[PDB]
Amino acid sequence: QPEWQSQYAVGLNKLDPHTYVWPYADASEVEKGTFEQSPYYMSLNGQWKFHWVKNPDTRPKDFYKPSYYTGGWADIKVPGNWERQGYGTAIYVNETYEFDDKMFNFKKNPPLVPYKENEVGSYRRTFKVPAGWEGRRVVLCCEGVISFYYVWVNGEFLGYNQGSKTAAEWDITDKLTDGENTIALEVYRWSSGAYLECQDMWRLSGIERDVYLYSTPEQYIADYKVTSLLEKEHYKEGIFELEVAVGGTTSSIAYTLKDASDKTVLEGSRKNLIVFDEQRLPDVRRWNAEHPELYTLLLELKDAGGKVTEITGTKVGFRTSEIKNGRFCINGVPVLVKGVNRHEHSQLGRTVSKELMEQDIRLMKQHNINTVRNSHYPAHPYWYQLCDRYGLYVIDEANIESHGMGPASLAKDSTWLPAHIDRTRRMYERSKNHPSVVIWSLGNEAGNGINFERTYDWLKSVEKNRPVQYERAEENYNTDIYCRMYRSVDVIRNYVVRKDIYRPFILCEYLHAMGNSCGGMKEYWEVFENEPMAQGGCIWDWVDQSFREVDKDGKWYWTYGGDYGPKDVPSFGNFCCNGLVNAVREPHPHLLEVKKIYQNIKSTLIDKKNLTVRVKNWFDFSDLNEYILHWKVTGDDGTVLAEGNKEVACEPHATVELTLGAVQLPKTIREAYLDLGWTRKKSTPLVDTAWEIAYDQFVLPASGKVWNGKPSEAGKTTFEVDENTGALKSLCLDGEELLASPVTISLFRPATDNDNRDRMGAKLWRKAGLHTLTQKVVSLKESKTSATAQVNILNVTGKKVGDATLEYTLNHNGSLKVQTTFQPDTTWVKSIARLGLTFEMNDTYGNVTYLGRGEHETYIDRNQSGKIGIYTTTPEKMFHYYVIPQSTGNRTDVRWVKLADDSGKGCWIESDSPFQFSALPFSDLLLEKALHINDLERNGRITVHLDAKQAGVGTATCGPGVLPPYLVPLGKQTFTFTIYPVK
Amino acid sequence: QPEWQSQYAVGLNKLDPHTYVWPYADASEVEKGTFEQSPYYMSLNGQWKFHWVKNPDTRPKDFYKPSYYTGGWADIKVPGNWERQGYGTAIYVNETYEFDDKMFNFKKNPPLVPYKENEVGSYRRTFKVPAGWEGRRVVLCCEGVISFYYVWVNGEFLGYNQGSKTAAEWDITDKLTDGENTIALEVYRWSSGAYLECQDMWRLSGIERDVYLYSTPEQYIADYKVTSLLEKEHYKEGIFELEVAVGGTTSSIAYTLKDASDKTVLEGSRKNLIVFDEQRLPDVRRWNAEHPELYTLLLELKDAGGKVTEITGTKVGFRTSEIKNGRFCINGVPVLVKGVNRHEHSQLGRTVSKELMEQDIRLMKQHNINTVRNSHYPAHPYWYQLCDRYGLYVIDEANIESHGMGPASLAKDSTWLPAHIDRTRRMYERSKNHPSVVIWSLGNEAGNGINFERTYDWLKSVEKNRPVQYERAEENYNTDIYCRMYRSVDVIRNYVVRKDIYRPFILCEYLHAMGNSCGGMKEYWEVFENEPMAQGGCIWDWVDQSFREVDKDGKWYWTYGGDYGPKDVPSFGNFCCNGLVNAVREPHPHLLEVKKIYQNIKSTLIDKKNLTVRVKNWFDFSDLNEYILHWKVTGDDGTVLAEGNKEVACEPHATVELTLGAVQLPKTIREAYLDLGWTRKKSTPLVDTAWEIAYDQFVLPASGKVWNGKPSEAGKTTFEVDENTGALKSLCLDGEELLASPVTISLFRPATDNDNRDRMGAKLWRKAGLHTLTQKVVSLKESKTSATAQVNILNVTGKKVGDATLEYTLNHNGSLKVQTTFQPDTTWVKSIARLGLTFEMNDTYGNVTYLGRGEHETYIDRNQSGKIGIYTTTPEKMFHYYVIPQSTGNRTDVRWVKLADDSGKGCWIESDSPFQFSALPFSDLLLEKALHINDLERNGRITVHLDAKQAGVGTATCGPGVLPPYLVPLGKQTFTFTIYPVK
Ligand SMILES: [K+]
Ligand SMILES: [K+]
Repeated sequence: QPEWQSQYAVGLNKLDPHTYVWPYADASEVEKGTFEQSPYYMSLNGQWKFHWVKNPDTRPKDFYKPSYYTGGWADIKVPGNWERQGYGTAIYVNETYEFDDKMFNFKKNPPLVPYKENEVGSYRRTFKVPAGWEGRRVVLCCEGVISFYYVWVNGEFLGYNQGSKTAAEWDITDKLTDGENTIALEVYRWSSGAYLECQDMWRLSGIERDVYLYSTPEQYIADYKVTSLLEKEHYKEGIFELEVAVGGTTSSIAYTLKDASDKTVLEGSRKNLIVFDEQRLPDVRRWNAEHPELYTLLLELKDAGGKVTEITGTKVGFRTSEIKNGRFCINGVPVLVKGVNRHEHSQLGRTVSKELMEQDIRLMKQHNINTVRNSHYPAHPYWYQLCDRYGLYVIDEANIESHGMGPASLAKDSTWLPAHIDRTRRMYERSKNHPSVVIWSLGNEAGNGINFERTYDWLKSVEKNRPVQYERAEENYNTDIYCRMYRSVDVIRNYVVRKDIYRPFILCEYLHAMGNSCGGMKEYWEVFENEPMAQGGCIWDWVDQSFREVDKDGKWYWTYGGDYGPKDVPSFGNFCCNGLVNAVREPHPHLLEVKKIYQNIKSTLIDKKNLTVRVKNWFDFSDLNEYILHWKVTGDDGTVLAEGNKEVACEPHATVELTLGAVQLPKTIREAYLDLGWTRKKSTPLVDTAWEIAYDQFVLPASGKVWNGKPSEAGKTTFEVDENTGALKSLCLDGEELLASPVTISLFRPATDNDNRDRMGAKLWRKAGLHTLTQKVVSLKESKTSATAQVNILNVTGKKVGDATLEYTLNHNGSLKVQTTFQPDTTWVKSIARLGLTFEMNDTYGNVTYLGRGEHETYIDRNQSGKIGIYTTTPEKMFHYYVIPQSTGNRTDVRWVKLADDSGKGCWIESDSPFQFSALPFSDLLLEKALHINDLERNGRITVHLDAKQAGVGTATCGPGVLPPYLVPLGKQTFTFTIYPVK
Repeated sequence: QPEWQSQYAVGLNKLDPHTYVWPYADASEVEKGTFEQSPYYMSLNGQWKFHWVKNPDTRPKDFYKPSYYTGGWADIKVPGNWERQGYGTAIYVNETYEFDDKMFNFKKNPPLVPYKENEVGSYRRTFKVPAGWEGRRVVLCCEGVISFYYVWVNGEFLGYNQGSKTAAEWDITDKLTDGENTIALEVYRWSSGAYLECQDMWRLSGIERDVYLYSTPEQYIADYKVTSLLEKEHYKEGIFELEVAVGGTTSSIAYTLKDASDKTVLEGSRKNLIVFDEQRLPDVRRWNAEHPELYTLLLELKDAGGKVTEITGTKVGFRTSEIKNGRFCINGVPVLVKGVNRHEHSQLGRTVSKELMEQDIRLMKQHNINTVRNSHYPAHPYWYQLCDRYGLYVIDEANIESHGMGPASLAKDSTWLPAHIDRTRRMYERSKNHPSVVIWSLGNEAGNGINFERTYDWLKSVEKNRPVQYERAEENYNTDIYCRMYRSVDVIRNYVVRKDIYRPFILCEYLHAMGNSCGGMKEYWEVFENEPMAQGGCIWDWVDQSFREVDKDGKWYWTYGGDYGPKDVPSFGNFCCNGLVNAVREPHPHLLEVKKIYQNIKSTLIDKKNLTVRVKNWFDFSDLNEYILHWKVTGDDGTVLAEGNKEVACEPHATVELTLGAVQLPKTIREAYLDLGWTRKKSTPLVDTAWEIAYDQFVLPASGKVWNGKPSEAGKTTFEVDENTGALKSLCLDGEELLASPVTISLFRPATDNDNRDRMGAKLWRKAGLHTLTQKVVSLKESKTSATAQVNILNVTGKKVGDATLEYTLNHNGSLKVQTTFQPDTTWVKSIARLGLTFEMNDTYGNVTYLGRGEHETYIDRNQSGKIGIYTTTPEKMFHYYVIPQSTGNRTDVRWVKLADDSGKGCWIESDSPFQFSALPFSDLLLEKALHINDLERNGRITVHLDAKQAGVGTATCGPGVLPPYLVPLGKQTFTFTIYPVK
């Protein structure tokens, strides 16, 4: 019955969507984009009277009349979802509608949403019109509100809106009065629009973005279209065109384009839809992600007497974006799209501050991302100004996702066209003059059909200079870019070798970054970096969508689906957390991998004797003469043998060779590493000149027989093997025990999020009972200084998981060799997570030192990043707080590892080749069992894992699982570890 | 054992307490006091790593070493008590120590606080030294932290501090390094200092005020003493003296005193404790609360080459403060101290923003308060800058209150002298140059003894130009002002008529403003305004100390003692809420009374025929020629008969007569009101020219027989009396019922907070069972159009509370007269709350209109404020949300009241003299029962009360209960109401 139950009720009395035309005070203000400090702007953000009900019948219907008294109401902060200020229920669900549930007495039935279970938040505040605004036109702007609202000013109805992610505006000039004014919005949690707002995110309510007033003369700048292109022959001369829509009602409109040095470079004047003259800048400064060169465009209306009545403006970037000869190109250069999807998220909900937005782009740039896709809705206006300013390509996207709904698709019901086209026009209008926006996207998981054909058609008709994509379009005409998402390496290869294609393969979403993830990233990039027509894609995604809480003991933790509300509250668990960073922008390990693979200066060692390196310049518009190579050779002892700085010139996409020189490795050193690091000669305000923007390490075998790390005999070793399990049950040094538990064979790791979906993952492990192993002795032979045990490896059901031979040999050294031979019964063991030994030490042994890949967590299918070296750390520092606790803390390519107390007591452990290890504060049982961070408890011991083999992590939570070279072999295998007690 | 278990461990390595000597960039910065934007200042506020334990043994001891890893810790906002960010437990107790309780396994035992139950919050963050600070001296400043902390920088111990309300500072210059610095504070909830921090407030923890760094040259301004007095002969020539302490190590120190027009008026130069020359300003601009005239003092160190190396400064106010001929005088004029006590409080705890502080002083000034007492601790530095700027006298007070502890007093244990004198020096040093500070106070509920004798002695030795008071001193020498608090009108009169006294009586705390309160305020002021030597006092207090929460249905409410923690958590209930405003600075009714009695222009009607008024000018330094009188005569119909503006000259403290002129009242009008209102000719930035700063109304009897409000016969009335109760059980108008319940006699009101302590209050009422009354018919006589019932009034125990005669008479009018005669059995009924009728109407009758004192809640002993007039309102608007729900909504001096639906249906009710009424959304049972606002539920009806008599509210929660003229008489009484149905 009411408006928010209709898919047509998308607005009433709003202004036509347009570009932001904030009136500024001063051309100098226009260059800074500093419009909020304008005398013609007034925020309505702040504290507002607020009221909440479940059931629109029980609401205070008359709260919008100035006479209705709201003094006994609470305040609520605006902007900010009300779920994060103590009201109602935050719900996370995924491919479903949270309201399509029994808790709400409703089955989904578009365009209808629940009625009696629907929620109303009534907002009201008062305000004074600034004195200086006398006789001016005043516009009310609400930057975004979810889901549907009525709005009143002074008790006069303005109208209503659906569409939560772009501004709605009303001209409220004739509704204002003297003295105290009031403003009211009545906000519904659900309307028909929610069916198009079924994004993979928190389902939240209320006023999400700024609410404000701005004021213009009776005659104003209503809109304007900026064209700043390059000629398509050499891409060197700028093309400048400008149209200005003047609204209302002798006078002139004039523009001035100025360069970074405030010098005027183009300028026009006319005495309503004014079309200025086409103009040309030769040898113009061009815009792109690496050199975001900008101009400032000032637009002024003038009195019949030549006085300035209004000034507005925007940054201008001369640049082109196109699909050329089937490849996506910026300024005539086909580029690799190294990007990420970004959702808007903070502890306040959908509401993101300027500092958090700046944090976002600062970290992105620091980790070699060059493009961002706006996860299924346009973003806060300020995000685009950041991208123009610091250089990111934006793939902007209409707020349209009806995942919850083939033949019943909302893409094919023409009665939803008005909603679709409204959402699309609004996305286009507000951002059309940003150079940072390179691609328009039509929506997300909303199906294909006539609605997206009209959307595509319309968009193409007004936009000639940006590609338009749509992922659900697949190969149909209505998409300019083949977006297909989460495809496997093979599927990309099936595509690019076809001869009847004309569109680049660019992954809209790929490499699902959920929990301990982003395995197989190297393999994707071997393809992109070699296929002229798979140009990369956008990682899913940037930031975990989580909320930090604190339990009754002061233990903090991350929340996700099911965590707020009653017991059977709709919920898709932790699947909203998929980020390269945690919710407060602290990076996850896998993000360091992304910085490594996304780097723009890649190198190989081409000649070991001269140390000659081939350097490939993956930049699109930067010469390597902007950077400085630092190189150095270092021995396993941590002694720099040769170091230098170097300066190479090399053009984008070109390669270049560089000889470093032979370097004499001593005979006492066992191996050496050649490290290459690159930094910039000039800072940006985001990256200083000490920040390592690309690196590479290469292993140099040397002649030493022993690790300069090997300790010397440190007293008298004893040990004991268990009659029953065959496990090493004791190891002393002059009587002092070193083990807090026996050494046994482990085959299992507490599931990562991926492990839980992986075809070869924890589903198999837990079902074979690998997380519950015991050893039984079949035969045990002992001498004074050695032992050989043949054991059965059983799960808790008693089933034999495999056969093993455990060989303990005390060396004349005092070191103990442990050589293990294991073979799983591959008749019913289809997978193992790892192959190695595990044991506990008392938690005083927290000084961990190792020679291995570091300083951060790496896995065999995620370890291009990091550098082999000597590193100091602790089990507390190694444990990474993934939203659900899972395996963490792995080190790869390990030569040796030490665990010691501060007193110096401990052991130094080596193998016969590079191994993997971890050492964590929490046991495996506990870590597997914990569902939230605060569930973790310490038991006085650390758990050490020594692995000959452990699986990669892959990305199975969505898309490819661990690739085959990274699975753990099931053949008979033998691996050995040698423990050297120390003092 | 550890430092915080000792009362001597008050600091280590701190700088000597001093005045704030922030280095500014610019003399222009110095005038604005804008030091936070200085290049030599850097905030450390923001997000910090945080960790919390119960039990100092279980804490992360090494968190202060740069090597200790805190990446898996949460963040916490600084500043702000941690209890308000999800940690530990907020506790409110009063004259007790929260730790002296069984929950904490501890009995109070100074100087020891609990050990295993004590709480540790470890805070750490990193920071970069600004580049420009190379070679500069750097100071760390923590403006306040509760209770005891250790602090480290870069792993170097700085020292520790006790004393939560003034800054601690360390010179950290040699502890800084290149790159990332770290800072650590380890904060304890309790130390020995807590025994002196037993204020009536929330017991809270952590970093409460700003933490920051400032930077000076090796040679700096360490301190300085400003003297700006007036000659004690005419108080017209300014006396200026300045001492500057220069620390560290050719150079000159120079000052310039400048007036509001940046013109230099005094200035010196010298080539370390520099004493400048005594100087004199004739006809200087003088400082006081009404005209806070200021000068700006700039102090500059200069190079041997005359270059500026450091600039600092402060505002200067030429003014004197003294006890002259036994009276407190500002600038030779004895003033009335109209003030309030202020605690620091927001939703963050003890932490108060600039906007909230400005809100505080803005409302205070708007309600004619001229002085503020700092409730038992010095305040945030910025508070003093507000008082200098806008004009408030400050009574500043050392952070010393050991209420929890006669002969065992901490005032008499000399081992606590170091704590006492430390707390006192610190209060003195930081504020000595503020003109707004007029009185120093020694502490609060801490007893008298040798410690306060040394404190008093010391203070007197360094301070010659401000009185020093101490409330627990009583009449002993160590107090310059007789502060005795909460004394009755009589006790003040016993004092001021003594001839052996030499000290003014100034109430340190009086008129406890808890719940529905501030009764008897007129009577206090009749005394102050007539006793040259009782000069007023400070209301307790300014702001409720409450926290707003939201329950599971979106119902907000205020919290108080017992509301956080387990069940038997220490608690003194709602006694922390005693304010003239609620916690978010919305005023309580009683605050409008304070504006009325504190007003500075008081008037009486001296001649009714000419309308001649006597005007008394209670200002101390303002002529009435700064104001504008608006006057007007108005008839009970709401028709202005005469109005005008007037301009009078009258000197402070002098009186003046003013004839308004005779005015002809029509013969149709029954009474007229003469309203006088005053406004200022010139705005301050706090009070515009439309704000009514003082008013007065006078009643003018006229000849009309009827209220121009009386309706005309509106159809056919019927009614019904109950066979059993004698109650009016029905009243219809053409068949339509008007009552939702019977009309019965009420004697009780849901207890106010005062009612619950009052000698004549709810203790008596509830014990006589007055809240549970029934009527039983003794005899009932009926005719067609009238009824007479003799009833017994019984409590629920069946005991006869009194006898009543109920007389119902239907008038030829259709109006029903109800005449009630009641007499309580004064053998065991010692008190009644009111005498009147009560009944319910369905809640559609929400349109209330009345001719009475309004627009706000008044009681017979709190009704000097407001104006009789015609007012529109609703039961929802009438209900005031006192922290615990209690009686509210009373109107006094009522001629008639109407209750109608929007359709216009209802009744118009009059009496035979002024009565009282209320009409509320919640029943009395429910209102009495509710302990928190969200407990209140609506039942579909409003409760109307028509009172012939109701008690005052008094101030018994602390101090005098309802005064005798305001008690409800227990004699036989007869009162009548006439109900006129309307359509
Ligand atoms: K887990
Ligand atoms: K109550």
